[PDB]
Amino acid sequence: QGVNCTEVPVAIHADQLTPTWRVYSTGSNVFQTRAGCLIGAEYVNNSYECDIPIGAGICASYQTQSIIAYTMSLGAENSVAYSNNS
Amino acid sequence: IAIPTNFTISVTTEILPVSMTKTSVDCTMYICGDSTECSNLLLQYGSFCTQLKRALTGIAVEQDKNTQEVFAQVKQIYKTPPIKYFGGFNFSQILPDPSKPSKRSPIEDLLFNKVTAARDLICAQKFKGLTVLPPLLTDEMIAQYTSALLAGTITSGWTFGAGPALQIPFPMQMAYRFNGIGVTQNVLYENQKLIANQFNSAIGKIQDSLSSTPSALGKLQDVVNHNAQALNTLVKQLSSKFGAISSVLNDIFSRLDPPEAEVQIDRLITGRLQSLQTYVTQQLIRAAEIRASANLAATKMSECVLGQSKRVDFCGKGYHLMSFPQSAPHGVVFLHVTYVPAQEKNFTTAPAICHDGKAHFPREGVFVSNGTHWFVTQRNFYEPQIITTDNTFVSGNCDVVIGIVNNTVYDPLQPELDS
Amino acid sequence: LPPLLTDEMIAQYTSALLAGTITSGWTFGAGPALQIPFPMQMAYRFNGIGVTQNVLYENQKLIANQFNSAIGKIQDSLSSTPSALGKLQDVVNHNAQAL
Amino acid sequence: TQQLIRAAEIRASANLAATKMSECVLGQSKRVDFCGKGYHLMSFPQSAPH
Amino acid sequence: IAIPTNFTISVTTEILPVSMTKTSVDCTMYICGDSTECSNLLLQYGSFC
Ligand SMILES: *[C@@H]1O[C@H](CO)[C@@H](O[C@@H]2O[C@H](CO)[C@@H](O)[C@H](O)[C@H]2NC(C)=O)[C@H](O)[C@H]1NC(C)=O
Ligand SMILES: *[C@@H]1O[C@H](CO)[C@@H](O[C@@H]2O[C@H](CO)[C@@H](O)[C@H](O)[C@H]2NC(C)=O)[C@H](O)[C@H]1NC(C)=O
Ligand SMILES: *[C@@H]1O[C@H](CO)[C@@H](O[C@@H]2O[C@H](CO)[C@@H](O)[C@H](O)[C@H]2NC(C)=O)[C@H](O)[C@H]1NC(C)=O
Ligand SMILES: *[C@@H]1O[C@H](CO)[C@@H](O[C@@H]2O[C@H](CO)[C@@H](O)[C@H](O)[C@H]2NC(C)=O)[C@H](O)[C@H]1NC(C)=O
Ligand SMILES: *[C@@H]1O[C@H](CO)[C@@H](O[C@@H]2O[C@H](CO)[C@@H](O)[C@H](O)[C@H]2NC(C)=O)[C@H](O)[C@H]1NC(C)=O
Ligand SMILES: *[C@@H]1O[C@H](CO)[C@@H](O[C@@H]2O[C@H](CO)[C@@H](O)[C@H](O)[C@H]2NC(C)=O)[C@H](O)[C@H]1NC(C)=O
Ligand SMILES: *[C@@H]1O[C@H](CO)[C@@H](O[C@@H]2O[C@H](CO)[C@@H](O)[C@H](O)[C@H]2NC(C)=O)[C@H](O)[C@H]1NC(C)=O
Ligand SMILES: *[C@@H]1O[C@H](CO)[C@@H](O)[C@H](O)[C@H]1NC(C)=O
Repeated sequence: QGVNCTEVPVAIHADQLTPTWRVYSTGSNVFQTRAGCLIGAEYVNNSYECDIPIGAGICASYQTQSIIAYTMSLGAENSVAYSNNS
Repeated sequence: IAIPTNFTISVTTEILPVSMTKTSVDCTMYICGDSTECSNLLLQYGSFCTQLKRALTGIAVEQDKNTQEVFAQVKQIYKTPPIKYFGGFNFSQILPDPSKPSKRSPIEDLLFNKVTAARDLICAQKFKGLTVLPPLLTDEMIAQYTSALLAGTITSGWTFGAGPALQIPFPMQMAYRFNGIGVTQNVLYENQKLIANQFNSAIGKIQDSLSSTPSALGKLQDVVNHNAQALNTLVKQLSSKFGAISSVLNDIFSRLDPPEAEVQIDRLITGRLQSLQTYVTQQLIRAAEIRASANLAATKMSECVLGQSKRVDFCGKGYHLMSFPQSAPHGVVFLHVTYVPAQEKNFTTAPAICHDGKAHFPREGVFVSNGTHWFVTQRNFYEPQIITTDNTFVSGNCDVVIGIVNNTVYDPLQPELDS
Repeated sequence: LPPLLTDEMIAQYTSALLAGTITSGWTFGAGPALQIPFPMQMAYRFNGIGVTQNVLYENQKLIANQFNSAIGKIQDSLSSTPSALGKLQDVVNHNAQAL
Repeated sequence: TQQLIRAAEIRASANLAATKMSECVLGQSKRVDFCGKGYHLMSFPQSAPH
Repeated sequence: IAIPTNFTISVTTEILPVSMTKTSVDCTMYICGDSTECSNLLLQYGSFC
């Protein structure tokens, strides 16, 4: 949360407070959101209803099977055939 | 009796806060700072800050719930027709503007503008373990929801709030709403231009009033202010000694022996923990207040925007006609359109009419006299008519009603039969 | 600290509300106050609940009598019982206990 | 803290009182059991200590 | 079906609290009273008041 993740711990033997469960950065779909940096989720261009809220309009889900991140959809488009004699 | 002879279309505003700022606290960094040896003593106090994290997470989830329950009341995203003719009503001041990149209305932009190299305050607070979490819904999404609600209420009336959206011309919808407050349809159909002009002028006056005055949104601004101050105080509490020799623990540790350093660090830790607990309690109380306000806003969205309300003074001052929503930073603004009587006149009135030994009462209106002659009119608008058997009903004789008067009730059948 | 509004001002506000509702019905709550005879507005209110107007006009005196009696009974409920105003007393007692 | 909680409760009660003043005194209400038991006709306000 | 043939006019009462007592507290008078050195020591405790 709130990390540019260009400063994410590359790590050698011990330079991170988390108890040394380093997750691979380059090869595990690092993504940058306004809520921070997400590791282990693939960003897709589709849009579904929110499943797990990440933040700033970004949600995550388990689909395909892997974890994906996307922008939530507010609903299905609809247009009313307005006229002034109908 | 006094009967109005004219009317006015009024537009008023109501501002309601919806959501609060979501904050997060790093307990170890706030209390012991960067010194890795102070944190060892913190473990001897139990699970003191897991409760803090739990409460703050609950508040953060509740804020998103508030926003969702206020603004996400539409199943589909309705789109306004490309042609913006609605019988003379303009609506251009509340519809989204496509030229601007924000896709916001001329009034939403003003609202967002109104509500608000040395280290910034945000960075200074962040360097001590206090952070702000972004909301789930962005401003663009809330603007989209508001636009969908506006398009639905302009194209379908109140039908889209109870099922499938059914199209209806705007003049006919306004006639329905006039019928809803006890005024006949021909009153609107014979004054369409005047009513449209009055509505447009009122919308322009809302424009000018919101643009000129700068203290109208103090309800929302307070919500912002009460947050910032609450954080600032916390930071200031880091500069108090709480009875110790100094407020810097590195100096204490590099200065003297553990036997007294224990007491110094203990009193510092107790003071910091007390400050954090007080902050959390105040946050919980303020969250309850915000939740009540958001519930009221959701009820008003359901009952004033998605329908026509008969409750007095719930959706403005006067007889409610309709309502339009707009989004504002951390809140919502309702524009209420209401009907106000004007230009009343004096008349003499009677409760019943005596004719042929029978008492007649008006079916819908009231009996009035201009000085020599008697008519029957609707209650909210002066429109005299000849008293016939088609707008009256008979009950009993004239010996029971107090105040009955003598007049003639015209039978439409006799002239047609004799001709 | 003393409240901003005194009891006389609140009594004035209540008297204004009562006078408006007695002389004008519900019109003063939505715009200009329009006068109407009290019997006619009572007939309007009877129409509001689904009863025809004549039912009032043919039973006026009796209805009035009933109303009067009811008001009198209310007074007895405030001159025989000592637990009707318990909520305000509870507020006062809670403040005093905290202090 | 206790004073703040009590103030919140009092504010809720005052909001209800304002709504009842608006809807039962300034108009005729169709809501069931909001302005008494039975079919509401009218309402009259009186002031009391607090 | 059952249909009424008469009616009754009923008057009932409802009591609602509106306001609360407004109180103010003097810190140093409650905590320290008339002792100056207690006030000097309390001036170091922050901005609780
Ligand atoms: C009924 O609807 C039609 C269809 O929109 C209206 O025709 C429009 O009239 C305006 C008048 O300035 C034109 O600018 C539009 O270009 C017309 N529409 C199209 C598709 O060309 C018609 O005016 C409406 N009826 C009334 C009485 O206004
Ligand atoms: C009802 O009020 C409207 C104004 O709200 C009156 O319309 C005005 O009429 C005068 C004519 O003397 C014009 O000079 C004004 O420009 C009109 N105003 C607007 C806004 O159009 C209307 O005449 C009134 N009706 C009655 C019966 O008195
Ligand atoms: C609807 O309202 C807009 C805005 O008030 C009107 O646009 C104005 O039109 C006049 C005359 O052409 C111009 O002098 C103003 O500069 C315009 N203002 C803006 C903000 O564009 C518009 O004429 C009104 N009517 C319609 C049919 O759109
Ligand atoms: C209806 O009649 C009443 C009664 O005359 C009018 O009220 C009077 O208004 C004048 C102002 O010109 C006052 O000087 C009188 O004192 C009022 N009388 C009372 C008894 O208060 C009222 O103005 C009339 N309304 C209209 C629209 O003509
Ligand atoms: C009250 O209404 C009556 C009915 O309209 C008015 O009487 C009419 O007055 C005009 C004006 O000269 C005459 O042309 C009509 O022939 C009259 N009608 C009838 C049926 O005779 C009356 O003027 C109005 N005003 C008063 C004070 O009575
Ligand atoms: C309305 O008309 C009736 C009769 O059409 C009037 O009743 C008459 O009142 C006079 C009083 O001077 C009696 O002498 C008559 O015997 C009554 N008529 C009948 C048929 O009994 C009544 O007075 C009229 N109302 C008003 C206000 O003048
Ligand atoms: C409806 O009820 C009222 C009372 O609630 C009845 O009025 C009473 O009638 C008797 C006999 O005439 C009198 O002794 C009482 O004094 C009346 N009561 C009041 C308060 O005036 C009325 O008669 C009933 N209606 C019917 C049709 O029986
Ligand atoms: C995050 O890192 C990228 C890449 O170095 C940089 O361009 C960007 O300015 C940083 N900050 C944000 C908020 O994206």
